[PDB]
Amino acid sequence: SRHVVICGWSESTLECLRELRGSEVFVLAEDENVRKKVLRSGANFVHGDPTRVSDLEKANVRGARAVIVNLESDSETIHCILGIRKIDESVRIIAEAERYENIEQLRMAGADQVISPFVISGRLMSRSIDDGYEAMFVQDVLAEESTRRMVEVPIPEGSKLEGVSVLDADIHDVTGVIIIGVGRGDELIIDPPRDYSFRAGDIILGIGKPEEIERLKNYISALV
Amino acid sequence: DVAKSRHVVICGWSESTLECLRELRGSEVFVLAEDENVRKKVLRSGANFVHGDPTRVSDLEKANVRGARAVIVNLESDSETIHCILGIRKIDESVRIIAEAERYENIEQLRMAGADQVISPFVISGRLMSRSIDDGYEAMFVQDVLAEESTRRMVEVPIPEGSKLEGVSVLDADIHDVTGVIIIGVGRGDELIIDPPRDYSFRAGDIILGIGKPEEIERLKNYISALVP
Ligand SMILES: [Ca+2]
Ligand SMILES: [Ca+2]
Repeated sequence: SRHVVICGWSESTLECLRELRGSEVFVLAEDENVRKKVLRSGANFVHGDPTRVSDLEKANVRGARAVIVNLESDSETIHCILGIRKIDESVRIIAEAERYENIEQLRMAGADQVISPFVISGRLMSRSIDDGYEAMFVQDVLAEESTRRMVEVPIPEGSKLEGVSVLDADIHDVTGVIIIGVGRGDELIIDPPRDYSFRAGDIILGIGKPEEIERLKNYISALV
Repeated sequence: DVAKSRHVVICGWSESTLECLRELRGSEVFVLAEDENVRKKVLRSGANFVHGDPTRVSDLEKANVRGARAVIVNLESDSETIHCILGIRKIDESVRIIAEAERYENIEQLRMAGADQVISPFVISGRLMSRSIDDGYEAMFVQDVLAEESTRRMVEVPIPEGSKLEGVSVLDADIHDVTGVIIIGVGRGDELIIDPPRDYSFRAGDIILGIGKPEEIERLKNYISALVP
């Protein structure tokens, strides 16, 4: 699709870039020492201040499919988001929050989604006091090398599942895929109730093996 | 009949620490750091503050690392985290150590020093971000299933000795239809099986990793309780 712009550089962006290999990514940062790592990761480097409108334009934010924002502090991240919104009101903005208390301000500035790595981290650590299964779960289903992965499968128009409940769909027994959620618009229902009825456009959030995932895609396709 | 839980030690201060402490309200926690500016933050969360160097064995001794329920390590760099872990292992070879890694390449070195579990917030973050380009459902899930205020939570439920499920396969156990809890994994020792096969057979000591409503969770606990009390 369209290129992705990343504003700022942290240790998050390095791991982000690694997963986005094969997509057109522009990294806008003012730290020149980072240029070589950016190129090594397969991305393009654009030197400038992401809180400056003219530099966001240089990165072609107005033609991006999304902008990911993670500057050194939350106030700078907010400043950058405000600059993006002056240029492009509709472009999807994903931002990293440093502090929990600032999340609402990141949204208010214009972020469509906020990710708080240190909230996630602190919560996983406190939950790892006796055993690490919850932390193992989160880190395994996000890793590519895992046999069992977390995927999103959209329910197409004319799907065999349209109008069918979670209970009657019997997705785990039929396909081997665990439904952990169904999402639509900006809403996510985790562990949907048996009487939730699938709609075309619903996104199924599932966990399964690659062959289980294919069985799921076939099961929910339109009749032939 | 409930033996008091042992204290937890936290070494260092990062932005993870504030949220960690918030979740450990109601348990005995000691925080060892050499930054005095954090003392008020520690007391405000209900924990105790110990001023000292976490890479210094005597200060680790002072922070009651010995006999702790767990030690959580999050220093400013991976080399310093490693230095701290080595100090802990000279004091207590068996205590459970959880460490925060700054850079991915250092994870195995942290494990080698003595960490039983490594958590990498920038790896998690980078991956969630990369998955959020079009929509945010995976990031919403991870952050939602970890929050206390959610109607649907991720929990760990142990299979008790003499359980009805002992010897019972996942298929025959029919846990989701019986209790309403999604089984996302089963754990034991340092190992986790995500989404166990139909013919996996439950054992006493197994930990069920599940997602459900509080009442569904209670139904799981009754279903798997011992036949004989
Ligand atoms: Ca399966
Ligand atoms: Ca349920």
